[PDB]
Amino acid sequence: IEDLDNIQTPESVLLSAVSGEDTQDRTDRLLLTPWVKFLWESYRQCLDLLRNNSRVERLYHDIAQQAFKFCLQYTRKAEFRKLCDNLRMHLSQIQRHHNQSTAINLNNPESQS
RNA sequence: GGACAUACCCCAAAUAUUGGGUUUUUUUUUUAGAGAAGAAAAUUAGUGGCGAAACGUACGGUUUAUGUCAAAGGAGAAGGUGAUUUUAAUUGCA
Repeated sequence: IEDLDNIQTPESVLLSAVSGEDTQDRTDRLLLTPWVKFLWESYRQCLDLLRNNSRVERLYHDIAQQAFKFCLQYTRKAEFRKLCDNLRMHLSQIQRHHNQSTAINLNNPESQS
């Protein structure tokens, strides 16, 4: 219906045509953006609090990969946090080890792979 | 000289507007999305007293009679008498 809509500019957008751009972005924000700010949060969610160090967890690096593959389908600013979360939880990793935390060493899976 | 640590200090970022990092001085506590605000506990009665009988009677136990069922023995195990003769005391039977 946006292909059929009044693209032949009315004055209501001729005022708004000094800051923003296409109406496809001005509508999809309203109905699609509420769900991607939920998806991003849900990926930070399961990575942030549930999987720190956690010896028992390959699924961490699964979610991480599947959320990196999510980035180049949709919005991009949820990736700067992605890289910096992976790093900050690596700085959480390599210091103390007082749990069932990852022995970052010769153990090929938990460290290298 | 003023302010500044969750930095008010740096980095970053456009459909992005909030993610990250860093300085000393003392103790301080063993983590950090929780525990509190339920899930079952105390209960006593206005619980009369005393108390039989006719009747009816179970599985049994011991003892006495009874049939039957194993192995045994035909010197046996030993019961029946006027079938016989003379005899004083003992044991006496063939």
